[PDB]
Order: sequence, then structure tokens, then C-alpha cells
Amino acid sequence: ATIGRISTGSKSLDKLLGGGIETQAITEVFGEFGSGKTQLAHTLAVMVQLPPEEGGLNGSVMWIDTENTFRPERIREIAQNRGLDPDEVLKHIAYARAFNSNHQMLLVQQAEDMIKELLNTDRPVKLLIVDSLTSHFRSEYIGRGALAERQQKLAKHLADLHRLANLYDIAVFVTNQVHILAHSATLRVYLRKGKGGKRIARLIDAPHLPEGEAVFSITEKGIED
Amino acid sequence: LGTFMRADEYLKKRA
Repeated sequence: ATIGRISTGSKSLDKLLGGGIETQAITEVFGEFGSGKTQLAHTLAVMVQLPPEEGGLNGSVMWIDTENTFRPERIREIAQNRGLDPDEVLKHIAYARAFNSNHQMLLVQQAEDMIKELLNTDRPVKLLIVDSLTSHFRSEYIGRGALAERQQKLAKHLADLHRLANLYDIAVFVTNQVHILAHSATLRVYLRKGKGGKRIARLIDAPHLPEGEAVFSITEKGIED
Repeated sequence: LGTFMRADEYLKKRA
């Protein structure tokens, strides 16, 4: 099946990404606090709902938080400022907070049920966000010999996410806060602050990257150049 | 809150 591509809101970042974030893939964005990760997640949750000539997939969204990150009013702001109905955009986002890493795993199973339900409607799920994907795994699996079990559990969780991406033609978008540990995303994007309030993105280990860095801002429209 | 909810309902719940 053809790969779909969701615009980030930034033409610079879209170009770096080859047109947008891909369905049938896990894209990981990582960086320090304040680097733009959560703002990119909120923007994507709006952009994916647009028609394709506006960079979207006419898609619904599922969002798993590990920390308290999701802000429905920020969604409303981004939508309103892009010419959309803010409250209609909220109706196409399903949100859950993971209590711990085991609950996080169950939530992915439940996500599959909604994905199946919507698959052959005109607003199938096209974006699954997992914010701070490793945060519970890092707090729970700690101490001597914890590395092996933590990374094994993570690998399984990531395999479950890859399966949903590939089986249902969804973009999976995950964030993490700052090797040598394993990583299993399709594409890894490093974000950092730049001058003038900008953010800078770089692809990590993607030799089929035409080399470069993207520059973008965080505004009332979410992410833009 | 133990499971998914639509974001419009979530906004209302948190208020």
C-alpha cells in the first residue's frame, strides 16, 4: 500500500522528512525539554485531519500520554488559527493516559480496536501518538540488571506499534527526552533550540537522507517555518 | 480515564 505523508506545518521540516511523517512507520522525535517535541505532536494531531492537498490524510488520531502533556485547548488554538472548527477537530482525537508501562501496553491493544472500527469509514485512524514513550519503562526498570528486561519490554512494545503502523497504514509518532541504548524507530529526528526562538531538526542515521537541517518556529498555528 | 476518551469529552472532564 502507498505510504501517506502528514505535513508537520513547516515546509522546512517537511522537506527534510521527504514530504511529511510517513504512515507504515514509527517516527521518533527526541530532544531536551523545550525542544519542540510536544508542540510537533499537537500540530500533527491537527494536520492529519486536513485533506491531502493541505498535507493531511482526512484522518482520526489516537494519543497515549505517559506524562500530563496533552492540551485540548492547544489543539483548539492550532485548529482555529489554520481555518478549522476547533471543536470538530477535538472530536477526532481519542486520548488516554498510561498509568504505568503495563497499562501503556494494554492501551496499545485497545487502540487496535478503535483502529479496526474506523478503518473503512471516511475518517480512519491515521496517526497514533505516544508521548515520552520510554518514561514509565525508565522509572520502573531501574537498577542492577534492569537494562536487559527494560530493553526487551521496550522492543516488544515497539514491535506492537510497528505492527499497527504496517497493518492499518498509520503513522506512529513517538517522543522521548534525551545510543548507547537500543532504538527501534523507523526514523529518528533530533530537535534542539536555535537562535531567534527557532527549533532545528536533524535526521539521525538516515543515509537515504539528503543531508541537511530544518528550521522552524512554534506559533499560534503550532509548528510553522 | 483508565481508557481512551474523545478529546472534547476530555476537555469537559478536566474542567
